[PDB]
Amino acid sequence: SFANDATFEIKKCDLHRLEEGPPVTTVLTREDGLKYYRMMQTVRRMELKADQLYKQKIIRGFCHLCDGQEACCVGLEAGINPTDHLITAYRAHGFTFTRGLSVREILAELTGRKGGCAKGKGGSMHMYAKNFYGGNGIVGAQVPLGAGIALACKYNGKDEVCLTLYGDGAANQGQIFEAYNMAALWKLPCIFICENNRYGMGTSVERAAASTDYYKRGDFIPGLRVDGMDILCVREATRFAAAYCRSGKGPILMELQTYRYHGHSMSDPGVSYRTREEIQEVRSKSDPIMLLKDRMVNSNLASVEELKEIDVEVRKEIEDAAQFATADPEPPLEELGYHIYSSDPPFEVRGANQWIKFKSVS
Amino acid sequence: SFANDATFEIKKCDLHRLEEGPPVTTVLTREDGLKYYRMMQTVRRMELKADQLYKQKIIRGFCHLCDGQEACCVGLEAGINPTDHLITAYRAHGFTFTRGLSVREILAELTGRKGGCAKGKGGSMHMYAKNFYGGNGIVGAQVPLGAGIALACKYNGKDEVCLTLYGDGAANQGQIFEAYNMAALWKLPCIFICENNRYGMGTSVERAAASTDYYKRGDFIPGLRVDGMDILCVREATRFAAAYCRSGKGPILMELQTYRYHGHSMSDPGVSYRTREEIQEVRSKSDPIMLLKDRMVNSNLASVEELKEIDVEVRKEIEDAAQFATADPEPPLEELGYHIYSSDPPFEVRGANQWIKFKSVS
Amino acid sequence: SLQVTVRDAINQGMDEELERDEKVFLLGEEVAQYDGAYKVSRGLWKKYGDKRIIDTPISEMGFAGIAVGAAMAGLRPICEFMTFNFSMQAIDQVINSAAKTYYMSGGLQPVPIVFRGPNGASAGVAAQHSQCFAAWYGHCPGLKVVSPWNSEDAKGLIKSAIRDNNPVVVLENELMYGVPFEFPPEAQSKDFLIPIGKAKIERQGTHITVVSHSRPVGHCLEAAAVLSKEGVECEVINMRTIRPMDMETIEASVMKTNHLVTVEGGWPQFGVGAEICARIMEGPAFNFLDAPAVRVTGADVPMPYAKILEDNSIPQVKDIIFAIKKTLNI
Amino acid sequence: SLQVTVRDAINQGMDEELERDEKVFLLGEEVAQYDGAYKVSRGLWKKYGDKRIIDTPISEMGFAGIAVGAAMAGLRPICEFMTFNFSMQAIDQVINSAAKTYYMSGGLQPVPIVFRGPNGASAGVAAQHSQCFAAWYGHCPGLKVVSPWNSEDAKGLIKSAIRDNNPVVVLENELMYGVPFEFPPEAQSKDFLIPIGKAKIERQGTHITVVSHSRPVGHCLEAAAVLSKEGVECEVINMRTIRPMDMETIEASVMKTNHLVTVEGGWPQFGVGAEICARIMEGPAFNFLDAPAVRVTGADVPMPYAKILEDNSIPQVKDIIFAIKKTLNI
Ligand SMILES: Cc1ncc(C[n+]2csc(CCOP(=O)(O)OP(=O)(O)O)c2C)c(N)n1
Ligand SMILES: Cc1ncc(C[n+]2csc(CCOP(=O)(O)OP(=O)(O)O)c2C)c(N)n1
Ligand SMILES: [K+]
Ligand SMILES: [K+]
Ligand SMILES: [Mg+2]
Ligand SMILES: [Mg+2]
Repeated sequence: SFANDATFEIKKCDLHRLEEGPPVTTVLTREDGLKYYRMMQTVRRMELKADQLYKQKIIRGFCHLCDGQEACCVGLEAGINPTDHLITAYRAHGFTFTRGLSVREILAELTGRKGGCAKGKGGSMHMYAKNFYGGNGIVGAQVPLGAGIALACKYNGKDEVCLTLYGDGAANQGQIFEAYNMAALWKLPCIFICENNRYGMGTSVERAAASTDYYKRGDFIPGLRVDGMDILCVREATRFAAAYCRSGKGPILMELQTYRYHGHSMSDPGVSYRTREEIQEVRSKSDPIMLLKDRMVNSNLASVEELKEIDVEVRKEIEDAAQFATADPEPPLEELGYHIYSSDPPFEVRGANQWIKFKSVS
Repeated sequence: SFANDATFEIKKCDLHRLEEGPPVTTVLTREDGLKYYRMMQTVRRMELKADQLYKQKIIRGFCHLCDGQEACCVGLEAGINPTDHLITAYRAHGFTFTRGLSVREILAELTGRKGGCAKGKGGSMHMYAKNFYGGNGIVGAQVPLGAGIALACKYNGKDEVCLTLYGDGAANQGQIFEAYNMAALWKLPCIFICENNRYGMGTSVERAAASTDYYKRGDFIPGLRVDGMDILCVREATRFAAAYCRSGKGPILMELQTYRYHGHSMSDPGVSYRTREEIQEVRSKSDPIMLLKDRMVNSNLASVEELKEIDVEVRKEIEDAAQFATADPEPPLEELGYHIYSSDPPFEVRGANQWIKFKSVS
Repeated sequence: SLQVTVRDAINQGMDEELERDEKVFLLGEEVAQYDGAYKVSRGLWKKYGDKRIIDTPISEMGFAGIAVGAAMAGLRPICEFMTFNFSMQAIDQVINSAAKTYYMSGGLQPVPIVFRGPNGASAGVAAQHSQCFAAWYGHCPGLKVVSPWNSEDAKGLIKSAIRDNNPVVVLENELMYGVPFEFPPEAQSKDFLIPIGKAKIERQGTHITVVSHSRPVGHCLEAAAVLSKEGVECEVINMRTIRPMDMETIEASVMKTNHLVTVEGGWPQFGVGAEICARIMEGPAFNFLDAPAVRVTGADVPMPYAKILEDNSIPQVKDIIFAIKKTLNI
Repeated sequence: SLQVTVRDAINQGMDEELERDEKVFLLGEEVAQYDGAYKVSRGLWKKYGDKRIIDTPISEMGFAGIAVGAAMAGLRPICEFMTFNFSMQAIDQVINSAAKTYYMSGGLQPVPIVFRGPNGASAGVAAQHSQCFAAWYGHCPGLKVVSPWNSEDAKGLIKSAIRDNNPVVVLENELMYGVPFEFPPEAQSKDFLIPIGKAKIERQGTHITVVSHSRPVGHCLEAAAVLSKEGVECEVINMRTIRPMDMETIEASVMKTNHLVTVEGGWPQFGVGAEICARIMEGPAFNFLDAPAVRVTGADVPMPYAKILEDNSIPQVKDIIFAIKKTLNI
């Protein structure tokens, strides 16, 4: 009945200081397709749910959604090992899930309850997981950190690599350039990834960068530009970049051309610097979930009915997770001073006045 | 009866993203040759004297000598107008002189006397003058400042340009890259100059930079590599860079290949990372002053006797300055708090304890 | 005479100074076409264009240094940090390039620049976006630091900041931006100026002196209203300037009330409250004290996300009242 | 017996920790082949190699961030800043990426890293190279800040810092590097550790408590010797730790002497002395104070270059003795 695997054509990557790039043809098994589809769908529904909870004021402060960029987190995960490392900025709900955290833990952290992955201490921007280092709020700060994690990989000789992600807006931060230099100087297994969604908050790439060829900003470091809406292209480029780094050749730059459907954050309607027609055009022409779906249905890797059933299962998983995140209690006030220092005996911490004391345990 | 002027051939500059570079031939008049000679000679003797005063404990703290880089400061000045702007790092005794400050003022500031260009408040690393903004101790900090001065030049529309110098060591500072992006984005009349003297303190360029082609690090910004030992090469490239910026074409990167005979600073012998023979070889074959000398005599622009006469006057001048600086009284303690704020009415400033009060006047 | 928010008072101040001097210009992230990250610079770009209102890439250290360089060359820049948490990347330019320059040059190089933007705690922004920098900046010589509370403070201080010929740090508050205040005709004038270095008594009192700056000033006033019904009269002082602070007004008040309480939103150790208490103990007001001065501040932990945790990490009216009753022993 | 300089003590500590744990490594400008900008890491590269002792290009923000990353990944980096004046370019990595991570992550991500280097005034280095950052770092929760004076301090504190599992800032002093002190057999041991958070009484006294940290501690002992010949006995306390400071020890001393004087080399406003005076005022020892506490600090101006001016910008023994006589009215 169903094909067990199918070959597809993927866009050729633009190269910088590379003789040859990833292959322009790849094989997708039915088993992998089903996994990728379910994963992207979960990320998609989780973000639409976060949006709803935010409007209801269940979620506070910052809340950056990644819908439209699902091919990036799922495609990246598909190209690396669970033992590999990854770090990114604040738009990391998708990455937290692909790296192993349940939808429940994630939504519970967004709603600031005790059951959150951080127990309501960090919120939307600061989530950690196995070999996932955030989830960082200061633009560009995560790049030198990723180089540091890559240094540790080399130092311990484990043959693992580190994926360091940053946006187009962050590509103009000076520390990113100090990082390129050191990574190349010490040949660190660092994969520098620029997620280019065309806008730095409200500023388009052309108004913020003198040069919009992000994959070549590394100069002496080789790079490649990839189609960030095609899960298969991302997976292929990632497998290529990872193998490049594991062979000891040093760092490499990867530019993912993608797009975000929502504004910069929940407080930005995202229409003062771009039109509604543009957003819908990208959606109808290249929604990553739609593209994978059409591929699998056409190649008979899966039926339109099976994919529909998966959607139903995902929607229920999301709903049950949201129920848990809105019913779960807040962290008790008595643990406010907890985890200031690691491996230290208990001590007291001052509150709003000298008569208010909070216990602090590691 | 000497030639009024002569034509000389200069080495072609390496170019990065430039259709054409500076001319390969230039005309040197007798009046200019004699002038540049005296200038480079003055700077050379002034630094050797500073060195001597340091060993005698007359000068404290930092004291970086530009000994051997005379063709750069004199050559740069020869290529710009007095209304143009310049800013560099801490090794700028020569630049302060070429920008208009007397040797007396410079040495008096080094010996911390009231006769110093800063009343003894700044020292070796902080000296200002007309359109000369220091004299900056934080490596790399002067590049964004230079871009700001360039911004002001564009804003005022007087056709002035700004020369911003930084060492090869400073070339790996992140802020320099942030400055490149903005200068290109806004087409600022900024000439970024990298004085490549092969060493960032004790670290050779090959150990600190993945790429040692500094005139190209700007990536999207055009650049050129210049022989920083030939004053006529520097003057010609400088005149070219300035015209490029005045024409409204934006920033340009200029790399001057030079060398420093002394160590990084007075506290560094500068022989643990390089051999004495290397220093001697460069001095023997490419000393900036000897190169100009042999050029003027051979072309009958001047006589060896006349140059020897200039050397005697220069030595005399430096000796008088050194006498002044060593005999000039220290600044009065009553002015310790002066000039903290500009255009403000006087006020009290606290000393070592609450009972010690210093007056502060703008 | 009319209602105007802090956001609109600051916008008014900048607008008037931009019209008054062509050397003044604004630069920062999203300050132009986006109308400002918090809409404070709204309408400015549309009125003055690309030359005066400049959007910049996300390069803090970079554009801060550029602003300082433009100031050394004679221009009078207003450099906006989206939040001061981000000013840490550019703090070297503020301290080592802007603040010490006039002194280092022996009075030859002045630096007329203004650094402004929201400072301190907001709402649910977590640890990396809730830090108060009043104490850090107020610690450096050659710098002037102001922290306005209401609309009148905001407009008067920003204009004075722009006119001063030295670097001035204006620590605003995001939570105060949308709060409306009664704007008298004197504040509506384009000549309205509030001098840097002078405190203000927002409420006269005889029982105790309560000193604060920025948003918490509002909490002190509410605290004063509640205690008032109990027969306790608080003298609420709005610092306005962090450096150079007006200790004379504070001491004069203490000589009358014999009791002192400071309220701030930042971390307690080495904070603003500590400096006030030390100044009090070193000055002539120490002997007028009938009880030790007490400090109300934010909790000594990085800002937690959870609502109930965040509320207990920032001083509340009840914390202020509790500290006052302790000092008065009632 | 054995007499060792502070520089040698620090070198011994690092060397012993490097041998003890292969995950410990040193990085910074000129730390390897150059043997150290101030020779503190002399011989380390020769013995351990390019992997354990890494020379870095001049990229503060960069390698500090690289260091934090390596620590998060399980390594124990010792990040050296040539001087702390240069740490401003990377202070964001120290505060937002290192100090707050354990808390924000809910206790999942520790950051065992050490930041060390000379702090404060030197000899003729001018304004941009003489700033003291004790007050700045000690203000931040999640960080530990220590400031050693003599050889014992240096060795014990660097070893404790390296073994701690949280970010530790070690503020050293360049003028102290070459100063020799007697090194007891105990300090000679590879097991010598000084607990972070405990002050040490360098001199027993009954008439007044003098608290200080770093280089000025030597000045206080100098002042104490001069005063004893006059009949005044000072109790000198070496803080050792800025955060969390040992206030308990200071209070026990004040409750005996009834007088307090703080001495520091940094700027007065919002400085270390201010926090101590605020703590004493809010603490149990306040009722034991017979005279207000006074602060001795560096002048409130950026560091001048001229010798005579610099001599009066830093606290001298005469200023300490003066302050002490004023407090004791003698
Ligand atoms: C150092 C710093 N400066 C400014 C900000 C404010 N800020 C938060 S997100 C953002 C936009 C970053 O855009 P981009 O890197 O392109 O990523 P995207 O949100 O599009 O994924 C800005 C300027 C910050 N977080 N950190
Ligand atoms: C931000 C900063 N980091 C480190 C230093 C210490 N430092 C002073 S000079 C120097 C060497 C700079 O070398 P280079 O830029 O090549 O200039 P040169 O002295 O050779 O002209 C270093 C590392 C500093 N002053 N500022
Ligand atoms: K100003
Ligand atoms: K540590
Ligand atoms: Mg973007
Ligand atoms: Mg050099």
